[PDB]
Formats: sequence, C-alpha cells, structure tokens
Amino acid sequence: AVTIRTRKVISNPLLARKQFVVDVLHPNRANVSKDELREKLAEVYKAEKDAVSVFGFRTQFGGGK
Amino acid sequence: ENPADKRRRLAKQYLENLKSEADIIASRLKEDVAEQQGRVFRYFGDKLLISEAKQSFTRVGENNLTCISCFQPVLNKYTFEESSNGDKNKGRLFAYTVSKDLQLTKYDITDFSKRPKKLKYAKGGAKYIPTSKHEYENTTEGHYDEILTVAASPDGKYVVTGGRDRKLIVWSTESLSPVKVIPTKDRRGEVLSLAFRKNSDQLYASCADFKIRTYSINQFSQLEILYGHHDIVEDISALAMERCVTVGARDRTAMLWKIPDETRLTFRGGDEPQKLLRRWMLFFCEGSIDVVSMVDDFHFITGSDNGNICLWSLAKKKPIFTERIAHGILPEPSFNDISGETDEELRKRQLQGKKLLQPFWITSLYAIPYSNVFISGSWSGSLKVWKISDNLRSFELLGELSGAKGVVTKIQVVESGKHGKEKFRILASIAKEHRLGRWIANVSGARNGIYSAVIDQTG
Amino acid sequence: NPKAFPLADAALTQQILDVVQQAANLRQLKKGANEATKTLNRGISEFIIMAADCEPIEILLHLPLLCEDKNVPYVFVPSRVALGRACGVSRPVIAASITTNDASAIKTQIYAVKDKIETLL
Amino acid sequence: KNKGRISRYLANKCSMASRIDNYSEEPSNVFGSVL
Amino acid sequence: PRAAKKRRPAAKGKNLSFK
RNA sequence: CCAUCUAUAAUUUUGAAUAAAAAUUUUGCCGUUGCUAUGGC
Repeated sequence: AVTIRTRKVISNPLLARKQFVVDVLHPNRANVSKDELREKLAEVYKAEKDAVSVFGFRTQFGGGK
Repeated sequence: ENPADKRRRLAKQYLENLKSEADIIASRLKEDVAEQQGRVFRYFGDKLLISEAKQSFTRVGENNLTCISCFQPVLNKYTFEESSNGDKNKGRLFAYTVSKDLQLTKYDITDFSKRPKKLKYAKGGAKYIPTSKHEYENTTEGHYDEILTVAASPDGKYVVTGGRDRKLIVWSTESLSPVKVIPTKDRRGEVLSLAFRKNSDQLYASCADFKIRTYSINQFSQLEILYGHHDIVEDISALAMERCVTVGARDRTAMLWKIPDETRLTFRGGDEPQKLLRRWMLFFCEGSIDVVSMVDDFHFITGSDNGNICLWSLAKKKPIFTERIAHGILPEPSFNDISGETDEELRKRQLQGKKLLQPFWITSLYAIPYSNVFISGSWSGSLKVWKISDNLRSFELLGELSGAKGVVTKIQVVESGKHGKEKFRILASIAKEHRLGRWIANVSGARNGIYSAVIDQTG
Repeated sequence: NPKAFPLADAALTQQILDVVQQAANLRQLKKGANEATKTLNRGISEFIIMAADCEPIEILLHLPLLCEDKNVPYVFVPSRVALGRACGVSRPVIAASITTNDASAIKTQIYAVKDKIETLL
Repeated sequence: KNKGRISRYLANKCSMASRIDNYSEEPSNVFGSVL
Repeated sequence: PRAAKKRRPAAKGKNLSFK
C-alpha cells in the first residue's frame, strides 16, 4: 500500500490557498505520479483536482519514501 | 426522505431516549464526544464495588492459555448504528482466546450471570509448516508454532492472531476462517503484541525484530515499519488517536510514537535502589518493562519485572508516580531444597536471609480507556484494582480479586447496562506458564482457564 | 560464610544481566553448568555468572573451584529465572560463561563488569 | 541407541549426585532419592 | 503593552492510504 | 460476511398416550466436593 502524509500546513489567504509538505510512503513501488497524488490530495482536502498542485518530489536514497 | 432527513430522524429518536432516560441531556451529549478530546472522563472508581464482585473460574482444555481479546459493539453517534457485524450479532459480546497449543477459540460472554460459552475454534499443527523455507512464502493458512497474541477488529468483522511463526493471519469472526496471511518477512520477526486503534481498522504489531509494524485490515496490507527500540518490543497499546505506546523490555525505555508527525518520545524510569534508601533514612532495581496500557491520550502506565507500576505523563520523561513491589515478594525458597546438608542451620545460611528474595512480575496491566481505574496482574494469585487520583498525579489500591490462581497473561474488561448504571466484567487469561516461555517454576494450584469477575456499580 | 559468595547487589546484577543478553545476541555466551566447565577447561572464559537460588545450590559449586584455579572472576546472581531471561533461552539457567574475544563488539562492556566483579571478589 | 541414551542420562545424574556429596559437609540422601 | 497572544496552527496533518 | 432458506431446540391442537401436526420463538486426562466448586499431570 501507499501512504500520503501532509505536514507544516500553512493557510495562505493572501494567495487564497494552503501550503504544505507532502511525504509519500511507497514500499515495494518505484514512486507515485503527480496526477495520482493530486487525486488523493483532492479527496483528502475535499477540493477539485484542478485546485490541487504538487511538485518538488525527491525520492530518498534507498527508496520507499 | 433524503439521507439528511434520515439522520435527523435517528438523531431525533436518539434525543427522545435521552429525555426518557432523564442539564442532564446537555451533559450527556458532551460525554458522547468526550472520547474525541483525549482526556479522562470516566470517574467511576469510587462507585465500583470490588468486595461484592461475583468471581468465577472457567477451566479450558487448552494448555497454558496465552492471551485474550474481547469485542464490544458500540453505538456510533455519527450514524446511530451499532458496530455489530450483522443483525444476528446485535448486542452479542465475543471473547477470543489463543494458547501455545496452536488453537484459536471464541466464546460468548453476553450473559454476565453465566460463564463463557464456546462457539467455534480453529487449531493448527505440523500440517501448516511451509515447504519453501523462504520468508515471503510463509503464507500458510494455519499456524505451525506457538500463538502469542490475538486482537479483535473494532468493526467485529475480523480477528487477527500472531505468534512465533512470524505470520499475521486474520480470521473471519463468525467462522474463524482464514481470509489472509501477512508474513512479516523477517527471520527473527516474531509477533509479541497486537493493538487495534480504537474505532478504526488500523493495527499495530510489535515484533521480536525490534520493530513495530502497522497494517490496515480492511485493506489487508502493511503500511509502515517503526524503528528506535534497542530490544524486543514486548507490549503495545493504542487509543482513538494514532499515538501508540510500546515498551522495550531489557532496554528499559517506554516509547510513544506519533505516526502522523513521524516522531517519537523516549521515556526512561531512571530509578536507583541506592537513592531510594537514603531518602528513607527492600527496593529492587527495574530489569525490564513488560506491560503497558494507555490510560489516556496524555497518560499511560507501565509494569516492570521488579514489581514496579509506574505512571507517566507525556510532558515529563521521568515517571510522575511509582508503586514499588505492587504484587509483593515471591515465596522464599524452601530450606530443605536450597541445600543437601543434614544440619538445618547450614541450610538456613544458604538462604542468605532475605537477600535472595525477589518480587513478583507484572505479567498483565490493563486500564479502561479514558477512566481512572486500571487492573494489574501477576501469578501472586489475585488481581489488584487501582484507582488514579483526580489530578492524575498518583493512584491507590482500590481492591483485590483473589479468584484468579496462576499466571495472568492478559486482562480484558467489558461493560453493559444503562449509561447511569453499568456492570463491569473482568476477563483475564490464566495459565500455568508465562506467555513468552516456561521460565517460571510451576505455581501451586495454578490452572489453565478464563477467569471472570462481574463487578456491580452502586453509590 | 554462605556457600554462594560473593553474590552481587541489585544494581550490579542488571549490569551483569545486560552484558549476558548482549553476549547471547553476539554468540559469545555459553549457557548451562556443563558448558561453563568446558570453557574453564579450555581457558576461554572471561568470567562466570551463577544463580544463588539453584535447588540445591550445591550442583554448581564445582565451577568456582575451577574458576579460581584459572584465576577467572566469578559471581552469583540472586535469581536463576532472571538469569535465563537474559540468556535468551526459554528456561532457567543456573550458570553461564562469557567466551573470550578481543575482537568482539561488546569488549568494553564485558571488561567494565569484569573489573567490578574482581572488586567484589 | 535407546540404551545409550539412558547411559548418558544416568551419567549426568551421577555427575550432580557426585557433586552434592563432595562440597557438602554432611551430605544427605534426600536428593539422591529424587534424582 | 502586551504582545499579541500566539494563535494555534489552524491546519493539521491529514492522512490517507490506498492500493 | 450479510440477508434469505433449511437444521436443531422450546410453547400449542387431535391425542390415555406414542404419534404426527397446524401455529409461533467448567475440564485433554485423572480425583474430590455438591446436586455445584476446586486438587494433581
């Protein structure tokens, strides 16, 4: 299975959004696509996929995160 | 008749019952959500009546019963539906037992007045030994080695067991049919403790490989592995929050894990018999922490092999309060057995006075969630009930139940009745040997069975 | 005066038992009286740990006679059930031996306790 | 083979029995009986 | 004059698992 | 797994009655101690 965690959440009404750091645990998998993570974050935050943006994903050495 | 109206009907019908049962209604609605706020909200210890407890012992054919897990349906305020798996199981209480005889057994304990009644069982054997010899192929339906632990899903749909066979088999509650086998995939990964997150399908497994594994039973998959314990993780406890606690045995450290934050808090007893004596001007140093139970999201208790029961608070790394030699001192070894000399006085000298004496171990330690009372167990021959202070800074001995005779491997408690008047049933697994192994000498009068005690509440 | 002598105080036993568990993990531990005799005869023992509650105590008093003759420190612990706990074996152990290895990863801890045992002796 | 097992088993018991006699000032037969 | 009272974080971590 | 349908068990009609029949809804082994409780392996 794959876990998605969000931390350091900051509400930014100046840009009218929420900023956060996304950690993806993906044991026994290469990595998770941005579109898929956007879908799941949209589900968690109860917002449109179009309103979710994700970037800056670096897999740690040794894989799995 | 939209779905929102249905909730309104159930909510209106629910409110009518509270009015029928009864300010009072306002407080009662707050108590319904008191669980979400991780603070103790069940102050009933003084209202407990230990002395009038109806105690009974139920013998079981299985040898050296290892653990007990009990399932209680709970009404969900959000949807006003009972947690029972089916309509047949409405208000039926189930208790599952495991032993080193490779047998899983379920009992019905709905009738407080009557003894546990066996319904179904499943047994393992050499038939289930894996041929492959590879860890990832250890996917056999039944167990082939000693079973150590069992846990019942809060939804009442599954019961999971684990042991030294390095497998996590999840069974159907009704028929005890294996539906999935999850190998730990480790050479030394023997399961030692299982804890379900309250009102959730998340499972936390403590393994002998110094790691904690997390699973999602509805999904039948492993999620994460936690690291940081220097020794075997013997016990684990969890509450509604994701903040599970564990004890590392000889490392003598209690660990609280924040799964969302991916952070850990380290707790160490740090008591020395040397200092305890001068402040007094028999104290036994802690050797290992074997049991742990979370009284609160912000408090937990632990039991050591020196007979010390310690209260903890997350703010403080050190224990806030300790109860030394809670279960007393083990009987002194007989002088006719210590030595073979004819003269009696020579044999007495080998006893070395009181210096060979050692305390009882805390084999079991269970606290009712968000309450002020917890139960401790050992092979002294009695279950001790403790009440915690209102300020959560100390606890006192509420009473004892001497019915149990043998090793208290695990303790469980179940309640029934109205929200004002409740009857509490304490179910404790009793065995002739310690769950982890056969170290302890045979205890006179010990028998293998399920100890039961019904405590009625008055005031 | 007692046959079981010297027998360690409470604090020392945990230090002893801590080393035993580490030695067991590192395959540097010999468990049981019979093995301890063999290690003494081979001259491969750092020191010997023993249980003072053995029933009868007498069945392990041959080891100190061997231990002294080879100038090997020895010590008793109050509990045999506790000694088996540290050794990792499923049963009580009345005597145990730490095998000598100057290349071991726990050399400092072994010599740390070993110094304390001689002071006790 | 079974005969050898008893011989080895008895040899160990004789070993402990030999001990209880040696380092005991006034050895008794209470243990020798149960052994 | 006293400084403004600190405000707790409005948002907290939320968690989900899949496949 | 859930429901449903059977099975098992209980109250009822003809019936001296059997009978059918609608109808409904504490232990693996070995002892002691009661009429239930705990001793050994």
